[PDB]
Amino acid sequence: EDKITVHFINRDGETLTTKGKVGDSLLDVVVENNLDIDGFGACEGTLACSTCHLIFEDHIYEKLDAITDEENDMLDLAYGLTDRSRLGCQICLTKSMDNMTVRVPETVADARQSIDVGKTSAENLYFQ
Amino acid sequence: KITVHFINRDGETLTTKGKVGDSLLDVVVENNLDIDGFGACEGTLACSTCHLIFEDHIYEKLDAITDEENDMLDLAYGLTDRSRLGCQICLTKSMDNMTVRVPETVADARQSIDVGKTSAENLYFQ
Ligand code: FES
Ligand code: FES
Ligand SMILES: [K+]
Ligand SMILES: [K+]
Repeated sequence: EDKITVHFINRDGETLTTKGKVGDSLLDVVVENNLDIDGFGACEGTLACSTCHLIFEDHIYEKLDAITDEENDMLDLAYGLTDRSRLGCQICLTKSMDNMTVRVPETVADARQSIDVGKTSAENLYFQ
Repeated sequence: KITVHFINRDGETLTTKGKVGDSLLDVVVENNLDIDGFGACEGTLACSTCHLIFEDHIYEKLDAITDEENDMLDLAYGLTDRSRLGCQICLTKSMDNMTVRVPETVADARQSIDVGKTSAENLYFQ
């Protein structure tokens, strides 16, 4: 089976070009080529995190396998979910993906300006 | 067996009992507490779904957070200064009758899905 080219736009805004085998997941591509993306693929592709979140080009997105309920559950928890988002670890390379660009979106940690004040209730100590 | 109170996302209190040494994920799971989606990664420090909020005094004396826990706790939605990952917090006799809260998920917070863009341009400057 042949190899194809995939471009990644990093959170940094830097473009990484790499080559992946047809049939490999985009997570596999990130890992097997040791790309500079921090935090990506925490659950190691077992549909238990949202860290493999990627954004796809219009015409690639349109052609992706229908999203399973399982994926959708975890995709709902992706930070900054878009109408071109999928979990990269469920998306397998096809020949028609050659020279596509996917973007790695920012995490909740990148956007967070402050840590909230934690609280178990609004209840006044006097009452409690 | 010690008693823990969970304040659910609905605002409702669930009271349940856990063995010493069990994690709070353990407790949630073993007693089938209706908490949607809590502990996806089954306690392998690979999600943020076991996020819980603790009382001041309990929080302070919890086991020192590890880097592994902290990397994932950074990815929790609505991180608080009283937040930890429940799958890493084990019951002690001293925790009997404490209260924790389950914070809302990003999906609960969400009012709409955004427009996806691989990238932007301001061709006003071509
Ligand atoms: S790696 Fe965890 S869901 Fe894709
Ligand atoms: S259960 Fe996934 S990290 Fe706690
Ligand atoms: K905040
Ligand atoms: K939105």
